[PDB]
Amino acid sequence: AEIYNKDGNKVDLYGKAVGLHYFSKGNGENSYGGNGDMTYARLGFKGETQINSDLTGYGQWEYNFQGNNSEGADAQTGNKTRLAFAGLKYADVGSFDYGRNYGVVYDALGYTDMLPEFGGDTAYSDDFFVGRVGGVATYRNSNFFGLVDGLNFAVQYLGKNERDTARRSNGDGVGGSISYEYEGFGIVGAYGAADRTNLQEAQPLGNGKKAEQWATGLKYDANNIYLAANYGETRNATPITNKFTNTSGFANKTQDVLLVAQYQFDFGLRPSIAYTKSKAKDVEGIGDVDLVNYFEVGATYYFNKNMSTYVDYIINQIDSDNKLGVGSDDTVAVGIVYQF
Amino acid sequence: AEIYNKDGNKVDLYGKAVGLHYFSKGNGENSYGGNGDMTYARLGFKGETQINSDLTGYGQWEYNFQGNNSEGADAQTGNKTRLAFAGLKYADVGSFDYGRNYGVVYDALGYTDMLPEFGGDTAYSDDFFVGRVGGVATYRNSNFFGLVDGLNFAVQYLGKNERDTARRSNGDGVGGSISYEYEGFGIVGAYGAADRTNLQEAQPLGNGKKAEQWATGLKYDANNIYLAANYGETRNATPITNKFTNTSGFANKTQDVLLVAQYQFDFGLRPSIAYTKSKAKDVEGIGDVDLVNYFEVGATYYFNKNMSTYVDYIINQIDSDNKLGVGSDDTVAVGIVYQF
Amino acid sequence: AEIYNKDGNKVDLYGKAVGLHYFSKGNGENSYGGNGDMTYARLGFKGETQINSDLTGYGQWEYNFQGNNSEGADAQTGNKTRLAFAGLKYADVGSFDYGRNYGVVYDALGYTDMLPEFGGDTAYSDDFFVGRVGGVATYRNSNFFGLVDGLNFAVQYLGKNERDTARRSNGDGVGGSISYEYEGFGIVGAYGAADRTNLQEAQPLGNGKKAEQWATGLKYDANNIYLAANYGETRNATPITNKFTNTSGFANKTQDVLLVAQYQFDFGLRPSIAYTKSKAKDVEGIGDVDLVNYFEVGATYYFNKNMSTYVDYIINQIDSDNKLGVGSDDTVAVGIVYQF
Amino acid sequence: SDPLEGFNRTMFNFNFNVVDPYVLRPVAVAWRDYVPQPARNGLSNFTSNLEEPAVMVNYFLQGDPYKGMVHFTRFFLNTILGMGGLIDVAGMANPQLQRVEPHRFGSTLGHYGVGYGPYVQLPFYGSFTLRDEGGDMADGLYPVLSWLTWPMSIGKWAVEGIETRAQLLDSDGLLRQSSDPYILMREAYFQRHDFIAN
Amino acid sequence: SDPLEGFNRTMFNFNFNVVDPYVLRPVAVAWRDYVPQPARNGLSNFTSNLEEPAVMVNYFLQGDPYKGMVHFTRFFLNTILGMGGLIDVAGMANPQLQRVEPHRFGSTLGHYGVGYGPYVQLPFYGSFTLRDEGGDMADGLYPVLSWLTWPMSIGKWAVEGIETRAQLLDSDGLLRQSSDPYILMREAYFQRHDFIAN
Amino acid sequence: RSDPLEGFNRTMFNFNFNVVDPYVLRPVAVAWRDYVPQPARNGLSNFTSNLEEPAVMVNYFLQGDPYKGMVHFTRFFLNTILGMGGLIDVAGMANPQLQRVEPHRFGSTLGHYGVGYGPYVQLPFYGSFTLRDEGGDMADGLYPVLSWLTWPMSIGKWAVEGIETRAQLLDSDGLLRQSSDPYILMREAYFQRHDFIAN
Ligand SMILES: N[C@H]1[C@H](OC[C@H]2O[C@H](OP(=O)(O)O)[C@H](N)[C@H](O)[C@@H]2O)O[C@H](CO[C@]2(C(=O)O)C[C@@H](O[C@]3(C(=O)O)C[C@@H](O)[C@@H](O)[C@@H]([C@H](O)CO)O3)[C@@H](O)[C@@H]([C@H](O)CO)O2)[C@@H](OP(=O)(O)O)[C@@H]1O
Ligand SMILES: CCCCCCCCOCCOCCOCCOCCO
Ligand SMILES: CCCCCCCCOCCOCCOCCOCCO
Ligand SMILES: [Ca+2]
Ligand SMILES: [Ca+2]
Ligand SMILES: [Ca+2]
Repeated sequence: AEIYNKDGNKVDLYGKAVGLHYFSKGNGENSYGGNGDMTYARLGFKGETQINSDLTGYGQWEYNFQGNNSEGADAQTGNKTRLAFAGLKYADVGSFDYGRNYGVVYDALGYTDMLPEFGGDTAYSDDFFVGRVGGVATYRNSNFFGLVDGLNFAVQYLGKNERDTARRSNGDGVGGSISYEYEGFGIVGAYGAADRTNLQEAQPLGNGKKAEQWATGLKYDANNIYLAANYGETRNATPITNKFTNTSGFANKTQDVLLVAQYQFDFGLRPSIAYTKSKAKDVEGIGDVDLVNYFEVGATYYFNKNMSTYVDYIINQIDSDNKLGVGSDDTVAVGIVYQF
Repeated sequence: AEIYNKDGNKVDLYGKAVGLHYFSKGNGENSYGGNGDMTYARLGFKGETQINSDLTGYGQWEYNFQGNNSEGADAQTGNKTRLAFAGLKYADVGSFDYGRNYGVVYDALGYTDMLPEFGGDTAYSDDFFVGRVGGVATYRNSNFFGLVDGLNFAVQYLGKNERDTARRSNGDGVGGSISYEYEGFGIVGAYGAADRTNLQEAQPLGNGKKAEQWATGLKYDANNIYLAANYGETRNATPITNKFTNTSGFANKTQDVLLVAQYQFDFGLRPSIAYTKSKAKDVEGIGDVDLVNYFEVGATYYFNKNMSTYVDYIINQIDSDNKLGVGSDDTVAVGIVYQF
Repeated sequence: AEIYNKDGNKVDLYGKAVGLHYFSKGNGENSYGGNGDMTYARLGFKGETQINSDLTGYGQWEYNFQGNNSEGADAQTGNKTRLAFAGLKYADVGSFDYGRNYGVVYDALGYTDMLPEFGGDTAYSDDFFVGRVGGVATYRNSNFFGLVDGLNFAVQYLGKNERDTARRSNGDGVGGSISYEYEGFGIVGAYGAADRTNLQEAQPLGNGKKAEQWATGLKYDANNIYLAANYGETRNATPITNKFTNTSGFANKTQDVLLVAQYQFDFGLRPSIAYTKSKAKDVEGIGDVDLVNYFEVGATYYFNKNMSTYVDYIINQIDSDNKLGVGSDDTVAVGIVYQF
Repeated sequence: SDPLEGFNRTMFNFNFNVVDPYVLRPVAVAWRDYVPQPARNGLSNFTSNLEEPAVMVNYFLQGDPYKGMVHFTRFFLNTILGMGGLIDVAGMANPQLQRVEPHRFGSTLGHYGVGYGPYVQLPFYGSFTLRDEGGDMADGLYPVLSWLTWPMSIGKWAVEGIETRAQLLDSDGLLRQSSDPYILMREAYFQRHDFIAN
Repeated sequence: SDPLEGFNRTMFNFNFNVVDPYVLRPVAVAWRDYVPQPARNGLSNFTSNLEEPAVMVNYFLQGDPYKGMVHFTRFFLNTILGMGGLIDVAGMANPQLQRVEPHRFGSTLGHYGVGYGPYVQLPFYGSFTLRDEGGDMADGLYPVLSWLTWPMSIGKWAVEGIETRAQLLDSDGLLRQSSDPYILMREAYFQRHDFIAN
Repeated sequence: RSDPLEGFNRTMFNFNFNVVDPYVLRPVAVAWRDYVPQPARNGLSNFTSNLEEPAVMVNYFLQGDPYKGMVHFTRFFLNTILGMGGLIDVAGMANPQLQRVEPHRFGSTLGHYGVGYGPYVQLPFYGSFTLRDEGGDMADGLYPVLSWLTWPMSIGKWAVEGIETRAQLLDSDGLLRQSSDPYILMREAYFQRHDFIAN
């Protein structure tokens, strides 16, 4: 919602309130996604200042308030800042923004992150270059300096965050992406690599000097149809956890598949189906092991640009004895979403 | 403050900055409300989208930032999300909203919740049906499908929130309310009942499978007068705490009275006086015992619709030797309130 | 950004997104300011209601979201409410506001608090009268009841905040400031004194019943030039910490100097140079010891009133063997800032 | 060709003349008299919802996924948002989603050309053919309609029937003023059940 | 009728003269001279605040709770917001809240019709009646006025007096230019004190 | 003025003008403007001009115009940090008073306090050279930025800066062949630019 536009500065202040609720066998401990209330709300701004003919300056901040907590001891459980960065867009020669922002290998994984509530399984937050991440300087450039329309590249440096948990820490890394979009089709490729911190080196699971993730993607977005594929491999980056030994760490290798197909009906309903399989290879003391594996059928019904409601049902394929303990039961979500 | 209204979607963003300060004898450990600075601020949005002739969509999010904290280790003390829900209003056949929202029995207790700073003592937050609460589907219907003007009913389902503390937990429950308002008078009645979680069972105080609370109310709101009465009984729901044995849990029965009388002068001052008595029955190891007992004489002064200032004086009747350890001293508050 | 002005009430909703990054030797434990990502964002409202010709009511709330945190366990580190107050401004008989607000001795310390990223080292948050602090009633009166232009005084009462850490606590205090500004020059004097809480007494460093801070300042702000000097002494107030013994507390005495000289070029660049030396006196087991000592040269470049970018270089003079363990290495920061 | 006309007429005389005037019609008055309007269409809202998944199944079985996905939305919005079927939200939403006649497995059978065999006419039930009445009962072999008990089903059947009968409290003259009420009756079943079979 | 009138004249000559020209009038010069306006009406702001609860008490005692609740607001807003009574926020707020003359227990006696008995005139005090001066002292039996110490009360009596003496420093002619200066003084005490009990 | 090595400089100018220009520089300066894209070309000329900016700032200070010096500091600041390590000229897209100009290095400061060039010389492959500027400029390789480049790095900077000016001038060729004395025109253009820089 653009709530300010005066003297060459427009301020979009947006947010949502999502009444969410999950359903899984038992108390949902062994399930794919959980059980119970999942209500949340978000609140953010995008700012945008016209400096002059060439320069545009922008800054974005986006936060997640949770609504399934009590007003007591656990009140802030799961509150977080999802994005906060500033940057500069120059005339024809691209854009440069440093802050908390999306990793570059998300440029590929975004292809298959279209599901109503689930999906996007391999785009782990705070995991180097896939999904969001802190301290990233990103240069992006669309239509190749004005010379080749549809062709975009982005290249990004990952500033080291050495935190208290190995899960949420990273060394220095560099990475980039390229995409071509031509008449409804989209090809995309992303690759980044980065040093692992000393604390990540010392984890029972995952071993190696450098982490690297890459992903590629096909898509077809045209004619009320959406098809998308993503394939990607990681070395020493996809976080894992053996719930049997209560160790954690990183997968030594993962081979990831993501497929999406959805159609948008003229009356409002956008049914979707998905398949995901993230296979981990050479996990310490385990070997090969599936981290993710499912078919998803779901639907969002759009009342308009401000109100919507969905059902997302996961058919979980993860086994009863997935050695890392990855949960195997099915999960289904129901949401009503007001967004502004 | 309505800060957006374009294309059949309005966005109300509101807040307040309340300078609060309590005064109690000593450090206020044995007082009604405590001693010292109690300053806080709130921020929320109310959303509302006209889908078409019949459907309206709404969403609300409201948060509480505290201002009596330091910027240090305790910075989040008491910062919490009060409300976060979305929903749909159907032409005449009512309204349906799921999220963190008020329980159904607040429909009755609101009658007596008008005081400048205190009061509303039996509407505990995260306490089943009487205050705000997670995973609540609420169906409300006003003026009975267009047939009976002044007659509103509500019925609400409470999905289990199995939290870490029994203070903030509940099993699955259902409840409803009815009110008739006819020319300034108002009657109301509400009742809810809900399974108790295993952890609430294992508490030293309170014993039983199901919790239930109900309350009723008379009011007269007309010609600058406000009169309001509430009576209510709870079984195994009012959370209590034995300050002597340092056990806690729930009162096995409570019988609760609240009376309000306030008059609004044309020059801005709205004095109020109230009476509150929550008596506990059949407490483990105690028996009958008072949880709440006071007279309040107080006043809110209204500068305009944006600024106000109040003093709320509690005359505490809880005894010096309350066997549950309830505090027995007086508390007086002074507030200055900017809201938009 | 004034996002509402209707019925004599204007509501400014403001914020910023600052992409920050510090550079210091090594892991930056011995630094002035640290090493790595420092991204953060702010969000606030300032309120204002015209009651009539004389009375106007106001309210302000400001929060700091950090963006250098993870989305996991440490998500709220350093998130805080910086301000929350309400008040009344009377025609010519001054202004009175209660809440979390700046201490009165900041009326002097602000003079030299002009650097792009650093400086203002003596304006500790939650430290009695020199910076933000909870429960302060502040009365200010500009141009001496309309009679003496340029002459402002303010007088403030500090309600005791007895918090869990001695670092963040204070007893009851009173304090005031006076400033004269006449054609670009500005002289100022501020002084506060306050009871110390019992826990501040039981700390290894610092001993005494009453804490006090005073500071004065000369400044020259005119013709694109800024000069500012501050001198100030504190008794029992400046928090200190011996990194060797892992004891902490309060300095017994301090003598504080701050110098700033900055110039604004017409083409956009605002260089600055500064000098700061906060020397501690009468430290337990140590004696005299430097808390702060640097030359700073830095510069902000302004794209317009909404976008800016700065670099701040601290030339640290603290010794390799500062007896209290104050880190000695240099730090430099670089920021890009979008604000609305 | 109506092979059992002699039995079916003996039974239509049974239904048209003893069980309608002495049972149904008074019930439909006290229904329309003492039952409020929101109640009545709220019940027809609620019972048609329970057929909606079976309609969605068979529109797919016949080869029209658009109708099926239209009927999925009907069940989805009505059950989840609009109060378990009591409220028709998938209708206040889009005009393309407004309620229609049920397409069950009887329609699917004929849509591939099967045939009714003989027509029959049962006391208290009325019109029945093997293909539709009965062939429709296959949709009680998979969710929603499988969740109803035998008393739930006879009440759903009876609540729906009393409602259709109460709407026609004045179209009676259109049936008393025809020379052959039976052949107008028999011809109205094959009227609807063949449009349903497209 | 003034029974002790002969004593009152001998003390009025004392108060109007010898104690006015040689003491009072010099002090009232240095008051308007060296004291600024923000100080004076800010001091009058602060001294009037302390009677507000006693005015509130007696307005209730007289039977118009509207008047009393206005003075509760006066005290409320002034002490809390307007700087301990120094700033009149309950006055800049609503027109209906402006400061007025005090109604103390002397008025409550008169509103129930109590003769003053005799009028008297004391050295240094000035005008006094058993009913009002004295009946006014009754409000020191309950908060605010009961909180004052003997040093506190005599200063309040003295500074408020200096202000009243300094404001009238030039209307002296209406009393110098009257054939009878005393009896308008005696009757001006009964002028002010009789309208207050209405 | 007076050109003492004129016989040598002419012999080497015939070298540069008539064999190393037509047989080496000029073909490469063609393939430059042929196969290198414009964002690449002015992006590299953005990037090499960037590294002289701190030494220009040093030297504008040494000459006594801190205003110019701080203008060139900003050039370096905005371009290096924001505009992608110098590749993008944001301190120019920002203010007009910040646009790129000729470099003033330590050759300029020397002349600004008035020291002769000594003799003019013309080296093969270098072209115009004087002790004061070509060479006297090398003192700015004694302190930040330019002090950071290696022998392969710096001669490449000289080479890309050179190929660009030659490729920008690929059609002004007639203006130098069609003069009775190309040498005295090239030599007087060396004293032209290097005298404007010392103003
Ligand atoms: N402003 C000077 C400051 O004074 C103030 C208070 O004095 C009055 O308190 P009283 O004791 O009469 O009840 C009064 N209430 C008034 O409101 C002021 O608040 O004092 C210091 C130094 O005072 C000393 C002295 O002669 O050196 C030292 C005091 O002790 C120290 C201590 O450790 O013993 C050291 C300080 O670091 C500090 O911790 C103080 C605490 O405030 C203790 O309360 O204690 C103490 O012995 C006092 C005696 O009370 C004197 O009666 O004397 C002075 O500093 P300077 O650098 O030496 O000039 C301030 O200028
Ligand atoms: C958006 C509206 C959604 C509101 C629905 C909340 C309903 C909460 O009830 C949960 C129903 O499931 C209860 C299951 O009972 C225990 C079963 O545990 C074993 C599972 O097989
Ligand atoms: C024709 C009139 C103006 C003259 C043009 C000046 C052009 C200067 O700006 C162009 C800069 O753009 C170069 C882009 O180079 C790529 C940078 O990003 C590479 C990623 O590492
Ligand atoms: Ca490995
Ligand atoms: Ca029980
Ligand atoms: Ca001390």
